[PDB]
Amino acid sequence: VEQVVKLIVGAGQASPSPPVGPALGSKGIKSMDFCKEFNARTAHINTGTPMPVRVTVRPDRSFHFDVRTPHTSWLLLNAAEAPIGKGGKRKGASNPGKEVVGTVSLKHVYEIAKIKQSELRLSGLPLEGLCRAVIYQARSIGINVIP
Amino acid sequence: MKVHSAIKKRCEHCKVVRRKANKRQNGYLYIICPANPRHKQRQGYR
Amino acid sequence: RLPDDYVPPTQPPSARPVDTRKSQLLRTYTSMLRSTPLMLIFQHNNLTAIEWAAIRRELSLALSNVPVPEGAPDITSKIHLQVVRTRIFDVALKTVEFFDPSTVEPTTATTATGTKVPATYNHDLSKHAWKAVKEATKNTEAVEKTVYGQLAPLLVGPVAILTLPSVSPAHLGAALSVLAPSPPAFPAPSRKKNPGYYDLTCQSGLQKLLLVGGRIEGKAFDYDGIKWVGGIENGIEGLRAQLVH
Amino acid sequence: SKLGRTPLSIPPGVEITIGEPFVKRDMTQWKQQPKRKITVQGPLGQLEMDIPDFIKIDHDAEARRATLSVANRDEKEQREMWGTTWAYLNRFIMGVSEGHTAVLRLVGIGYRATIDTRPEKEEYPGQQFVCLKLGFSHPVEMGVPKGMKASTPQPTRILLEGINREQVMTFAADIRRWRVPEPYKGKGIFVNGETIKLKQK
Amino acid sequence: MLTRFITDVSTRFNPFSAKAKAARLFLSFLPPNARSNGMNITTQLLPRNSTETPLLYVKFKDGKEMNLDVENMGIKSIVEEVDRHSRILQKQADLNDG
Amino acid sequence: AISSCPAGTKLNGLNYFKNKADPVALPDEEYPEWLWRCLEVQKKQRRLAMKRARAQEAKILASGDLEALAPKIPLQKQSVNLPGAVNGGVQDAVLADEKREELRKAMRKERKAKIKESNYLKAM
RNA sequence: UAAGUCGACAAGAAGAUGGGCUUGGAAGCAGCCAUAAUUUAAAGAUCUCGUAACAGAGCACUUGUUAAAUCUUAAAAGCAU
Ligand SMILES: [Mg+2]
Ligand SMILES: [Zn+2]
Repeated sequence: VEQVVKLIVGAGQASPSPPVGPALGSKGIKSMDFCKEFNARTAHINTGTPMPVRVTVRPDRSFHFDVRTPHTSWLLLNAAEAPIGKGGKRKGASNPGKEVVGTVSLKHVYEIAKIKQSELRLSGLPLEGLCRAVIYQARSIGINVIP
Repeated sequence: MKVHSAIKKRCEHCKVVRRKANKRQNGYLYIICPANPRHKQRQGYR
Repeated sequence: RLPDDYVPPTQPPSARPVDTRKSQLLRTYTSMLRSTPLMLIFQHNNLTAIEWAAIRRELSLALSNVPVPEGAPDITSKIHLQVVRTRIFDVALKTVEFFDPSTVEPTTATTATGTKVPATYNHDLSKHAWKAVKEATKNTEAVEKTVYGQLAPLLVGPVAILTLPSVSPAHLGAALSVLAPSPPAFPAPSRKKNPGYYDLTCQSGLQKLLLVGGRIEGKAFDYDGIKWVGGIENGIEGLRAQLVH
Repeated sequence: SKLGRTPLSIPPGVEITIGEPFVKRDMTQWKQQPKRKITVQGPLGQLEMDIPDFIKIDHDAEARRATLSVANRDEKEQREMWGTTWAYLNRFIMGVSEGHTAVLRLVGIGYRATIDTRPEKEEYPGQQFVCLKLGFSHPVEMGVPKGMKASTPQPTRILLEGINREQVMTFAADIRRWRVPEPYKGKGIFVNGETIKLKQK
Repeated sequence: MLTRFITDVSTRFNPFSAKAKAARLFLSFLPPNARSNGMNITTQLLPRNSTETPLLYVKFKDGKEMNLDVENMGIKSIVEEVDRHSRILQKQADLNDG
Repeated sequence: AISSCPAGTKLNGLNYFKNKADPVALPDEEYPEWLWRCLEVQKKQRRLAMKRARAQEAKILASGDLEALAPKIPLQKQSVNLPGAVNGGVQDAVLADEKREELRKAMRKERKAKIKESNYLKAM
């Protein structure tokens, strides 16, 4: 079978490291080949930005990965001006039912949906329903919406 | 095998059967399970 | 208090349970055969979720490049490649053809107050409709002559139906070239302009789809016939040419 | 039964001969039920069986089919034998023409198997004896019943063949009874792709 | 149905022909990854005006090629023959494996 | 003037590209119309209710006829033919095609309660 | 329940999204908080396994094939084991 791995890495931080090394170094594929290859794919993103990746490993250890847009949760928190938690990363609400970390306007959501539509696999869905799916997550992270 | 008076199915693969019933005895109700052999049960003594 | 004889106004006596999705879904196709003049029949062969989204993605992208100069409503989203239930959908054609609401007689109906009110049961899920299709389907050779009999052999196995709100040949060319391209009549999109078409997932999904047939204004149409329809630029222009003569 | 209604497609070469009702006198019983002797001859051999009389066979020699039916579906005795008599005839037809086969896989270090002849224990002239070395201090040898052909393409692979499935699958069960598959190393005798879920350690 | 032993399938039938119903069902039984595994498949759709006899082509990994009529035998009968030859190959592999 | 962010509000942290600037809030009118409608899905003290709530509802209710207290069967259990008519026109086609999607959400909601209920009866 | 019940078999069982928190690690599946949406033939921020954590195999659920013309499922009661 052709296994698939999920890993979150920085923009230009591609090298043997917990997020990278043990994620695929144990399977057998060439790790360093992926690091020097990920830099070419990500050469216009701010240093340190999270970058989800879906690497596919075909039989005979021939790996190929398709870069994916940043996580929506990271965009909402980064767009809601939430307080940076431990480790230098913004955190959501521990109890979304009660706590509130930030408030994002509807216009801000419209821009968050366009950046996410750049993906081909997600470019077919209408933008009318795509803005409601991100508003559906704000309730799970403790972010209210103001018109 | 656990001999009980109230045999019950413990999963989806358990089956109720009446074996050892012949012209000389009435037999017992069994709970046979190919998945887990710990689900084997019987109802009655010899 | 509501009496026993009282029946809800929006729930007349049905031929079978209405809560189930069987009869609830039958009501959907019944109105689809009347609301959609142009309908294409396809056959999906174990298409995966990611493949389905990729197939419907090219449609939304392709159907968005069609012009609307005549000012008609924005018919660019109501076109969906919906998978139907072949079994229940087979009866849909029977009802629309072998049942006529005019052949029903009104009967007294008791409201919540108990007053007798005349009411007519014409819903497709009625016991009268169920009795009409059956007695009509009893004859075999006579049914083959109708439009339904001409489409019964196509409603075998999994079948997907494409619904177009109106008969717009312009939209057909954008859909017939993405689902069942047949060059040079309907060439597929180029690679330098629509790279999403030639993808790992999309390319593996289009090969599983096959245009088995199409239905237009309640008339059977063959595969080669759909090319003649889509081949026409627009319907209004076709009528103007006949006026020059 | 939904299996008894299914006609039995008689392939070319097979010949079914339905006898007539008979009763074998049994001094121990006061009334024996009539039966019908059904002979199923073909290329590989000939099998026989005696079915109850309440089962009726509509042997269609034209289209080469034979449908079974009972005299009363409300009786539990007739419903049961309706499907059972159908399953046996199916194995006979597809056994006298194509034949039944069984494969035994011997797992375990030191397990072997060879087909030889033991005239000192021959139950009939020319009986084959499957020699099995399954770790026992003594040699295990079993004679194939009259009508079965046993062979071993490999030391750890036996291949039984016969027209009677009940006789083939019953002999394979006698061989497997010497080493039943264990859940710790998979050692044993697996019949027709049998498998066992091993343990963790 | 066992499709692992099938190399390629070439079916030619007409949609509006009631005799081709069994051919359409056969195309659906194939798994999704049949194309990725390397199995080649070609489908030819005939016009509705003139209907030609439906043709069903099957080929196994051992060079065997099967051709059956879609009219006489129903879908339940075509699945039968494909399983018989595909089953002996499964047992043949075990005998010569290990 | 219905939005809280005026024209020019800088959207903080939405440009992950290095050679680019954060998005700028565009005019309110230029924004599409659906954004202003996608917010439709957002949903002793007890003694005060019985004294007021229990009395007011009974007044507006006017329990003298059986038409206000009717069952009001949900859409997911009705049998009346949807607004579908042959050769009705594009105006009727889209309208008929909108109810077929409306009943879709009705059945979709029924499965959540059932799927959530079956899971509850297995994890007691 | 021929609008194919029941059973079996074939495929599917998605996406926003590793929900947020916690944790060395928590990705449906240790635990806490939330669980209006979206798109679909259908798909619980998740019912049983599995992983150090991912992956993976099943279920709810969805389509198709086979196939019943007194033959589905459950309850209560009577007599038995
Ligand atoms: Mg979580
Ligand atoms: Zn069990």
